[PDB]
Amino acid sequence: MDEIRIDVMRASGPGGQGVNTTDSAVRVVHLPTGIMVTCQDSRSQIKNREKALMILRSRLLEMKRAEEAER
Amino acid sequence: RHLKSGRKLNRHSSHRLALYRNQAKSLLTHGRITTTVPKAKELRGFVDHLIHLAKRGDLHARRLVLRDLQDVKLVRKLFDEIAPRYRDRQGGYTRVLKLAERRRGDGAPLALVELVE
Amino acid sequence: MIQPQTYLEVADNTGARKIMCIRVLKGSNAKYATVGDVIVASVKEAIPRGAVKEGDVVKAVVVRTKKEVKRPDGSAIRFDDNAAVIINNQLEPRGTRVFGPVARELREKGFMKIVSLAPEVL
Amino acid sequence: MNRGALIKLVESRYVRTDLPEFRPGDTVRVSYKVKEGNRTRIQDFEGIVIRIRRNGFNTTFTVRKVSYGVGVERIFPLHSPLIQKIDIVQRGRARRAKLYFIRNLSDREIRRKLRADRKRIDKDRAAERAAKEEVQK
Amino acid sequence: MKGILGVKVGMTRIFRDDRAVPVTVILAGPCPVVQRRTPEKDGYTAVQLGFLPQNPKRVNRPLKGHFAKAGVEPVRILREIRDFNPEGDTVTVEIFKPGERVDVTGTSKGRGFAGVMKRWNFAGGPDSHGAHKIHRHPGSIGNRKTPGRVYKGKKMAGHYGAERVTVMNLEVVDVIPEENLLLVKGAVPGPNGGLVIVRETKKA
Amino acid sequence: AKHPVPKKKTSKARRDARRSHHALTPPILVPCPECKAMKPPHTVCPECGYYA
RNA sequence: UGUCGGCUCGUCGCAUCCUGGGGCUGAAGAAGGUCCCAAGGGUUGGGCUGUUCGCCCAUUAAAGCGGCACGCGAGCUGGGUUCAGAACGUCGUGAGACAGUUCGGUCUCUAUCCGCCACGGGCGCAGGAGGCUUGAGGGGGGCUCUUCCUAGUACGAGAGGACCGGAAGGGACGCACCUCUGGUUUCCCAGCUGUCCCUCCAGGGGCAUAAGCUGGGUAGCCAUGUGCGGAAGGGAUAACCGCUGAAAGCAUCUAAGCGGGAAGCCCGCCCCAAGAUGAGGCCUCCCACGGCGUCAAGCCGGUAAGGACCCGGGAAGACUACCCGGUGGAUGGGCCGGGGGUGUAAGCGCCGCGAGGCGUUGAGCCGACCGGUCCCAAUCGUCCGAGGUCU
RNA sequence: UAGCGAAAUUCCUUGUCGGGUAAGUUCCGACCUGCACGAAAAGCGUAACGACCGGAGCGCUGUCUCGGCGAGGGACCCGG
Ligand SMILES: [Mg+2]
Ligand SMILES: [Mg+2]
Ligand SMILES: [Mg+2]
Ligand SMILES: [Mg+2]
Ligand SMILES: [Mg+2]
Ligand SMILES: [Mg+2]
Ligand SMILES: [Mg+2]
Ligand SMILES: [Mg+2]
Ligand SMILES: [Mg+2]
Ligand SMILES: [Mg+2]
Ligand SMILES: [Mg+2]
Ligand SMILES: [Mg+2]
Ligand SMILES: [Mg+2]
Ligand SMILES: [Mg+2]
Ligand SMILES: [Mg+2]
Ligand SMILES: [Mg+2]
Ligand SMILES: [Mg+2]
Ligand SMILES: [Mg+2]
Ligand SMILES: [Mg+2]
Ligand SMILES: [Mg+2]
Ligand SMILES: [Mg+2]
Ligand SMILES: [Mg+2]
Ligand SMILES: [Mg+2]
Ligand SMILES: [Mg+2]
Ligand SMILES: [Mg+2]
Ligand SMILES: [Mg+2]
Ligand SMILES: [Mg+2]
Ligand SMILES: [Mg+2]
Ligand SMILES: [Mg+2]
Ligand SMILES: [Mg+2]
Ligand SMILES: [Mg+2]
Ligand SMILES: [Mg+2]
Ligand SMILES: [Mg+2]
Ligand SMILES: [Mg+2]
Ligand SMILES: [Mg+2]
Ligand SMILES: [Mg+2]
Ligand SMILES: [Mg+2]
Ligand SMILES: [Mg+2]
Ligand SMILES: [Mg+2]
Ligand SMILES: [Mg+2]
Ligand SMILES: [Mg+2]
Ligand SMILES: [Mg+2]
Ligand SMILES: [Mg+2]
Ligand SMILES: [Mg+2]
Ligand SMILES: [Mg+2]
Ligand SMILES: [Mg+2]
Ligand SMILES: [Mg+2]
Ligand SMILES: [Mg+2]
Ligand SMILES: [Mg+2]
Ligand SMILES: [Mg+2]
Ligand SMILES: [Mg+2]
Ligand SMILES: [Mg+2]
Ligand SMILES: [Mg+2]
Ligand SMILES: [Mg+2]
Ligand SMILES: [Mg+2]
Ligand SMILES: [Mg+2]
Ligand SMILES: [Mg+2]
Ligand SMILES: [Mg+2]
Ligand SMILES: [Mg+2]
Ligand SMILES: [Mg+2]
Ligand SMILES: [Mg+2]
Ligand SMILES: [Mg+2]
Ligand SMILES: [Mg+2]
Ligand SMILES: [Mg+2]
Ligand SMILES: [Mg+2]
Ligand SMILES: [Mg+2]
Ligand SMILES: [Mg+2]
Ligand SMILES: [Mg+2]
Ligand SMILES: [Mg+2]
Ligand SMILES: [Mg+2]
Ligand SMILES: [Mg+2]
Ligand SMILES: [Mg+2]
Ligand SMILES: [Mg+2]
Ligand SMILES: [Mg+2]
Ligand SMILES: [Mg+2]
Ligand SMILES: [Mg+2]
Ligand SMILES: [Mg+2]
Ligand SMILES: [Mg+2]
Ligand SMILES: [Mg+2]
Ligand SMILES: [Mg+2]
Ligand SMILES: [Mg+2]
Ligand SMILES: [Mg+2]
Ligand SMILES: [Mg+2]
Ligand SMILES: [Mg+2]
Ligand SMILES: [Mg+2]
Ligand SMILES: [Mg+2]
Ligand SMILES: [Mg+2]
Ligand SMILES: [Mg+2]
Ligand SMILES: [Mg+2]
Ligand SMILES: [Mg+2]
Ligand SMILES: [Mg+2]
Ligand SMILES: [Mg+2]
Ligand SMILES: [Mg+2]
Ligand SMILES: [Mg+2]
Ligand SMILES: [Mg+2]
Ligand SMILES: [Mg+2]
Ligand SMILES: [Mg+2]
Ligand SMILES: [Mg+2]
Ligand SMILES: [Mg+2]
Ligand SMILES: [Mg+2]
Ligand SMILES: [Mg+2]
Ligand SMILES: [Mg+2]
Ligand SMILES: [Mg+2]
Ligand SMILES: [Mg+2]
Ligand SMILES: [Mg+2]
Ligand SMILES: [Mg+2]
Ligand SMILES: [Mg+2]
Ligand SMILES: [Mg+2]
Ligand SMILES: [Mg+2]
Ligand SMILES: [Mg+2]
Ligand SMILES: [Mg+2]
Ligand SMILES: [Mg+2]
Ligand SMILES: [Mg+2]
Ligand SMILES: [Mg+2]
Ligand SMILES: [Mg+2]
Ligand SMILES: [Mg+2]
Ligand SMILES: [Mg+2]
Ligand SMILES: [Mg+2]
Ligand SMILES: [Mg+2]
Ligand SMILES: [Mg+2]
Ligand SMILES: [Mg+2]
Ligand SMILES: [Mg+2]
Ligand SMILES: [Mg+2]
Ligand SMILES: [Mg+2]
Ligand SMILES: [Mg+2]
Ligand SMILES: [Mg+2]
Ligand SMILES: [Mg+2]
Ligand SMILES: [Mg+2]
Ligand SMILES: [Mg+2]
Ligand SMILES: [Mg+2]
Ligand SMILES: [Mg+2]
Ligand SMILES: [Mg+2]
Ligand SMILES: [Mg+2]
Ligand SMILES: [Mg+2]
Ligand SMILES: [Mg+2]
Ligand SMILES: [Mg+2]
Repeated sequence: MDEIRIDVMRASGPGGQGVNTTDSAVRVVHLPTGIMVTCQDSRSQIKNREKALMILRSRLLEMKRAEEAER
Repeated sequence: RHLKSGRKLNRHSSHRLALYRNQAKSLLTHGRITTTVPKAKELRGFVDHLIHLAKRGDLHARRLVLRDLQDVKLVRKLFDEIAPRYRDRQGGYTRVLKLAERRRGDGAPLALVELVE
Repeated sequence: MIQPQTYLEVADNTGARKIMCIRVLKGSNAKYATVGDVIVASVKEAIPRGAVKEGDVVKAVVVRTKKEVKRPDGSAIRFDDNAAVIINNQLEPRGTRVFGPVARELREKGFMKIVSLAPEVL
Repeated sequence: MNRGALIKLVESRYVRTDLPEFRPGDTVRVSYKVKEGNRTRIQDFEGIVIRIRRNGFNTTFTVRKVSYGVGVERIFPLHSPLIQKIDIVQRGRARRAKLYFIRNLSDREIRRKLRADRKRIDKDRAAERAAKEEVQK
Repeated sequence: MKGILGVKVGMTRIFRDDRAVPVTVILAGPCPVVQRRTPEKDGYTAVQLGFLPQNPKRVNRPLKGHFAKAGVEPVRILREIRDFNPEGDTVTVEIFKPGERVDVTGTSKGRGFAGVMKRWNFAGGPDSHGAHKIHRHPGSIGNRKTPGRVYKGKKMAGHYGAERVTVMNLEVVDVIPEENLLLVKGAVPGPNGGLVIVRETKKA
Repeated sequence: AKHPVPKKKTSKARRDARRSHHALTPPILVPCPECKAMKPPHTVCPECGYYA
C-alpha cells in the first residue's frame, strides 16, 4: 500500500445532481511501475476501491508471472 | 476623461455638419437668428471663419466657402455686403446673446447669434 | 516579440527552415522574447536529411524580430521577419555559416560565435 | 510663465544644423557612431527614407534597406549626437508622406514608383557646384 | 531635507554623454519663506513656501496680513516642508545638484468615473462564447451566506485618479539656474501645469 | 417583475425623508437698466430691450 | 436553498511548495535528508478530456494543500449532468427501462433594505471669517532568479565547489507618464469609384454607415513604450545559538537578570484622515446691541471680515463638488505667429491628338498642442453674513 | 456461417501496437480479449449528396497573450 497512491474524484456519466456532487470514483496507481487502474461503475467509493486495488493486484500478478516465466 | 479635445457636438458627423452649414446659410440670410445656447456658441465660431475667409478675395477662397454655403447668390452677397461691412474688424464677426425665454415643453434656453454692428 | 506557438525562420544552415517556439526561456513566467533571448522550440520543417529533422526539440537564440528594438542611444532598428539560430546547451550554433543580418544585442549576450559568422552585424 | 514653449526649447540646446535636406522618397546613407566590442566605429547605413516624424526636437526619421535577403529598418533621432555624417545619394518623387507601401512591392517596380525628382536633383547638383565656385574666388 | 515647489512644464529627451535619456521639465521659481514654524510655535519643524505672483486685488483676503507678516509679494500658492529650516528668505534650484535623487509628489490626472477594468486593470470577460452582458464586468464579489457581506475596500469601479501620487528616486538631471528650470528622470505625476513638490528621496 | 424586486413597502416615513433634497430652488432675477422689471442675470428681456 | 466543470473576483487557514531562519545528519564541499520556526509575498504557458482528477510537453525559486452552501448562475458560461426527439448495445411478449453509450435540445431589460466602490446635500464643532497644518486611527506595499568579483580560494584523491562581504542584469507585479518606439485620432489632409445635383467645361456638395472605400495623422487617451517601487535603517521578538547562574558545593541558556537572532511583528516609505461630537494646533483678518426680554431662555432689520448666486471656462467632472477667470480682464471663442498633419491648391502659362505631364509650389488646406492681441462674449446686480451664554 | 469488430455497440478502458503533435481519455490504421455486432427491427461496402456528428492541416483574424482608442443608440443632467 505504501507505494499505491489512491485518488478519488467526481464520477463520469449519468447520476443526476447526485453524480455531479457525490464523487468517489476510485483510481489507484503503482508509483514504482506507473501503472494505474480506475473504476467508476458502482455508487460507492469503497466498493470501487476494493475493485480498483484487487484488480491492480491481478494486473501486477500477471506482470510478475510474465517476467518470472519469461526468465 | 477625454474632453481634453476641442468643443462638443450632438447628432452624427453628417448631421451636425449639415446643421452648422444650415444655421450658417440661415444666419447670413437674416443676420439675427434665435436658437439654443450651445447651437449658438458653436455656430458662432463656424460662421466667423466663413466671414473672415470672405474678408479675403481670391476666387479660391470663394470656391472654398462654396463647399459650405451652396447658394451662389448668397455667397455672392457675402463678398459684397457682409465682408466689407466688417473690414478691419479682425476676429469676432458675430455676437452671441442669452435670451430670457424658455422653449415650452422642453425648457430649452434660447439665445441670439447677432451679426455685430 | 516572440512567444510560444510563434514561427521563426532559420538564419543558419542547421538544415532547419521553420521552427515554432515551444517556450521562452527566461524568468519563471516570461511573456515575450526579443533579439538576444533563447527559446525552446520545435522544428516544423527542415531541408532533406539536414543536421536537424522535423520534430526535433531544440534551443535557439533570436537574431531578428519584426518588433523594433529600442536602443539606449535613442536609436531604433526593425527587421522584416523573425528568425533565430539553433544552439547547443554549450550555447553555440549547431551549424556553421549563418546567412542573414543579425543585431548588436547578440554581442552583449556572448554569441560572438554567431556574430563572427554573421556577415551583416547590424 | 507664458513661455511653455520656449522653456522646452531652452533645454533644447542640443540642436544640430549640420544635416542636409531629405524628404521621403530618396535614398541616403548615415555614418552612426556605433560602439564595437568596446571601441567605437562608424558603421555605414545605406537605405531609403520611409518615415519622417516631425515634432520640434526629437523629430526622428526611418530608413529601410535590403540586406542579404532581409529588409532592415532603422529609426534615427534627427538631432542625435551620434549621427556623424548624414549623406544624400539620390532624391526622388514623393507623392506621399509615410510610404510603407514600398514594403509591399520592393522590386523593380519600387524604382518606377519612386521616380527621380529632377526638380530637387537640379537644385542640388547646381547649388552645390555653383556655390562652390563662389566660395573659391 | 531639501524641499522646493514647482510645476510640470513638459518633457522631452536629452543626450547624457553619448546615450539618450528621457527627462521631465519642472520649473522651480523662487519660493519665499512665509512661516518657519518651530516646535515651540507649533510642534513640528517646517517652512511655508509661496510661489506665483498675484494681482494684489485678488488677495484682499486676510492673507494680506500673513504676507506682510513676513513682508513678501502676494504669492498664489504656499505649502509646508516637514523638517526643513534652511536659510535666507528664499529657496531656489540651487538647492539641487545634478546627481542627487529627489521625490516628486503631484496630482494624477482625473480619469473620472472609471470602469473596474480600466481602474484596477482587471481581466474582464469573454468577448466570444459568453453572453454580451459581462464583457468588462467584475463578475463575482463575495461568497454565499458566509460571510454574506463585502470586504471593505473591495476593488470596484468608480471615480478614480486625480489624487496624491508620489514618485521616488528620480535623479536630478541638468539643472539650469539661469531660468529656474530643473530636469528629472521623466515619469512625473500630474499634468502640464500641476503644482508639485520636490524633496529628498530615501536611498539611505 | 424580474429579479429586481423591492422587499418591503418603503415606510411612508422613509419616502418623505428620501425626497429631502427634492425641494426646488427659486429662480434668480435682478433689476434691469431699462424698466424695473427683473431680468435673469446676463440676459435681455421682452418688453424691455437692450444695448449694443 | 439552482445542481459539475469553466470564467471572473477573491479572501482566510497553516498541517509550508517556494523564498526567510534554525536543530540534527549515516552533514567534507556542493547537493541533499528529516524536524522546528515562519504567510509577508509569490506559487507559469501548453497537449488530451465536460471533466474535477490525472497523464504528458517545456520551463520554474516553487509550479503548496484545504475552508468560505467542495466560495462565487439577482456576475457570466451551459461542454457535463437533469424533460420531451432520435439511435446503438441492452433487458423486457410488450408498452417501456439502463450511475451503458451516442447526436440535439429556451439561464428571466429596471436592486427597496443590508453590504461594498465613488460623489454630494444638512447640521454640528458654545464667536465670525481665509490660508496652512497635527496624525489618533486606518489602508496600501511586502516576490524573486541569474552571471561575475572576492576565488576556482576554504573543503576535496578527483571531479566539483563554499560561508561571508560587493557589484551588474533579468522575470512577474504595482504606481505614474507621452520624451522615444508603437496604437487609436468620426472630418485634420489627400487619392479613388458609382451616382444625383450646383452650372455646360473646369471646380465643388450629398449619398453609398450609424465615416462610402482607401493612403496617412498632432493633441488626448493609451501599452507593446518610459520612469520609479519591494529596500535601507531603528526597535522588540519566533525556533534557535549563548552569557552570568542558583535550586541541586557538581551541573544547567533561566528559575532574577542580560546579549545575539527571522521575507514575519512594531516603526520607517506611500495614500486617506479631527464626524478623532475625545471634533485638536498655527498664522492672519472683522468686532460691540441699534431695540424688546426685569431674570433665565430668545427673536429682529441692518453690518463687518468673508462667503453664496449668476456668467465665461477647465487635463477637474455622470450630478454635485473641485479649480482658475469675470473689464482692476487673456476665461473661452474669433483673428494673427508658431508647433504639427497632409504632401505641390485653385487659377493661369507651357508640352502632348490624348489620358496626362512640367512650372508657378514644400503650394493650398489645415481640430484639440504653444503663445500673442480686447474684434465677440464673462454687462450689470442680488442674497447671506459674529456682534461671541455661565463660574 | 459470410462479413465486421475497444464500433453511434468495449464495463475493465486513456485495452495494445503503429500514425498525426513538443506534448493527443479525442482522431486515423491495425490486432481480438465482441462485458453486450451480425445478415431484410438486414450484414459488409459505396460515387455523389447534407446549414448532420468527429479528427487534422493551410489561409486569416481582437478567440487569445491583453488590452487600448474611436463612432453612434441608451445610461447621466434639465423641461413633459
Ligand atoms: Mg437516467
Ligand atoms: Mg457541491
Ligand atoms: Mg454529495
Ligand atoms: Mg451524498
Ligand atoms: Mg453497476
Ligand atoms: Mg468628461
Ligand atoms: Mg453619411
Ligand atoms: Mg476653429
Ligand atoms: Mg513528417
Ligand atoms: Mg555563447
Ligand atoms: Mg563577421
Ligand atoms: Mg562574415
Ligand atoms: Mg547643449
Ligand atoms: Mg549631429
Ligand atoms: Mg529590371
Ligand atoms: Mg481615461
Ligand atoms: Mg489602462
Ligand atoms: Mg492600471
Ligand atoms: Mg488583481
Ligand atoms: Mg482574461
Ligand atoms: Mg449566451
Ligand atoms: Mg441568447
Ligand atoms: Mg440576458
Ligand atoms: Mg449564490
Ligand atoms: Mg409627511
Ligand atoms: Mg418642499
Ligand atoms: Mg484575480
Ligand atoms: Mg534552510
Ligand atoms: Mg536544513
Ligand atoms: Mg559544516
Ligand atoms: Mg559527500
Ligand atoms: Mg496582507
Ligand atoms: Mg487552457
Ligand atoms: Mg487547445
Ligand atoms: Mg488541437
Ligand atoms: Mg477538450
Ligand atoms: Mg480543460
Ligand atoms: Mg490518469
Ligand atoms: Mg516536465
Ligand atoms: Mg481557494
Ligand atoms: Mg459550487
Ligand atoms: Mg457556482
Ligand atoms: Mg446564469
Ligand atoms: Mg457552477
Ligand atoms: Mg447568487
Ligand atoms: Mg445553446
Ligand atoms: Mg459535447
Ligand atoms: Mg447529452
Ligand atoms: Mg428481444
Ligand atoms: Mg454530447
Ligand atoms: Mg449537448
Ligand atoms: Mg433595453
Ligand atoms: Mg443605491
Ligand atoms: Mg474609524
Ligand atoms: Mg498611523
Ligand atoms: Mg582547482
Ligand atoms: Mg587548488
Ligand atoms: Mg588537495
Ligand atoms: Mg587535502
Ligand atoms: Mg586545495
Ligand atoms: Mg572546473
Ligand atoms: Mg555548508
Ligand atoms: Mg545582463
Ligand atoms: Mg505618445
Ligand atoms: Mg505617438
Ligand atoms: Mg474635411
Ligand atoms: Mg469625407
Ligand atoms: Mg462625388
Ligand atoms: Mg438626394
Ligand atoms: Mg485640373
Ligand atoms: Mg464635373
Ligand atoms: Mg444626396
Ligand atoms: Mg438633396
Ligand atoms: Mg463626400
Ligand atoms: Mg441614399
Ligand atoms: Mg444613409
Ligand atoms: Mg480615413
Ligand atoms: Mg493607421
Ligand atoms: Mg497621436
Ligand atoms: Mg475612454
Ligand atoms: Mg507593461
Ligand atoms: Mg526584498
Ligand atoms: Mg527589480
Ligand atoms: Mg529590518
Ligand atoms: Mg557551551
Ligand atoms: Mg553552580
Ligand atoms: Mg554552566
Ligand atoms: Mg550546551
Ligand atoms: Mg524549565
Ligand atoms: Mg528583520
Ligand atoms: Mg532583515
Ligand atoms: Mg501599519
Ligand atoms: Mg437690549
Ligand atoms: Mg442666545
Ligand atoms: Mg459665490
Ligand atoms: Mg470666483
Ligand atoms: Mg463681474
Ligand atoms: Mg484668449
Ligand atoms: Mg483662448
Ligand atoms: Mg479659441
Ligand atoms: Mg510639418
Ligand atoms: Mg504642380
Ligand atoms: Mg509657361
Ligand atoms: Mg507622348
Ligand atoms: Mg484633362
Ligand atoms: Mg477641406
Ligand atoms: Mg497654422
Ligand atoms: Mg471690449
Ligand atoms: Mg481688432
Ligand atoms: Mg440680511
Ligand atoms: Mg441675521
Ligand atoms: Mg456677563
Ligand atoms: Mg466656583
Ligand atoms: Mg478502430
Ligand atoms: Mg468507458
Ligand atoms: Mg491511452
Ligand atoms: Mg497488441
Ligand atoms: Mg496511441
Ligand atoms: Mg505516436
Ligand atoms: Mg511523434
Ligand atoms: Mg493542434
Ligand atoms: Mg502517441
Ligand atoms: Mg488473425
Ligand atoms: Mg445477441
Ligand atoms: Mg445491429
Ligand atoms: Mg440479435
Ligand atoms: Mg432479423
Ligand atoms: Mg458500416
Ligand atoms: Mg462515403
Ligand atoms: Mg437535405
Ligand atoms: Mg442534415
Ligand atoms: Mg475585445
Ligand atoms: Mg469613450
Ligand atoms: Mg463610445
Ligand atoms: Mg456614445
Ligand atoms: Mg424627466
